[PDB]
Amino acid sequence: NDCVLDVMHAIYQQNKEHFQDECTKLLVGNIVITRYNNRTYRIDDVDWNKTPKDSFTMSDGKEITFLEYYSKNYGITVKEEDQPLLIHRPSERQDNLLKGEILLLPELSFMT
Amino acid sequence: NDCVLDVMHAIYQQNKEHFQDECTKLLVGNIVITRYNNRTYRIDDVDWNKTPKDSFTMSDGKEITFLEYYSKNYGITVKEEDQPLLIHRPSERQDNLLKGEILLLPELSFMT
Repeated sequence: NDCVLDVMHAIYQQNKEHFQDECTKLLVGNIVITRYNNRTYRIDDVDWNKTPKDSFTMSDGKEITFLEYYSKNYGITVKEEDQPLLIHRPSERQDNLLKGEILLLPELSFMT
Repeated sequence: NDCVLDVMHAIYQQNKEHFQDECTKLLVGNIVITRYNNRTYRIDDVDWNKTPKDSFTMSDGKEITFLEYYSKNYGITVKEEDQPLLIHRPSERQDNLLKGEILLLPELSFMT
């Protein structure tokens, strides 16, 4: 009775979740080094909904894509424009938002 | 020592294979009905490398995308342009290529 594509979408969705939950389990906790900046950071999560194509707001509100950010700042051309972002959450970020989240590219990050 | 994106690609690849091998197991063997043509066919495989955006060659060699095919022939607008194709292989196709493979869209196919 059902549409093949709908059946396929449901199987896809279960497998996507498995993959994302497998990556996070494996990566969350580790520290990475930037080849250009040689600075270290802990991986606290993965933003599966963000990509280097996306923009972030600077201090005065100016928007820049991560592609434009890495090219203008380091002379780095990001090859994989569809990769997710690695999140590093700071230790004094809210009260009852006091600090923003740090965002690294898997392409420029090295395990250890 | 490794790049996070490379590690992620390897996990992605294992999960993609699992998904594709799960879909094929579930679908191969079943017969589907086209809402526009009301004709039936057995699913013999799934072409994961083809999409409705892709083209097929007609008898005299004229190329047409499946998008243009369904719109010009049935007045059907294909909504999901990234879906794979369902394969139906015929029973007198080669000797020692005598017949081509049949190709259906999951979006226009109904299980039974």
